[PDB]
Amino acid sequence: DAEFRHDSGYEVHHQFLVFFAEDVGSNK
Repeated sequence: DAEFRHDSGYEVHHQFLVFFAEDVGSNK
């Protein structure tokens, strides 16, 4: 219950998925 009880927003914790995101998408 309450699997967001911290208000983290997000956390990839992997510069591989994000690495893809940054390259493939113009997110940043």
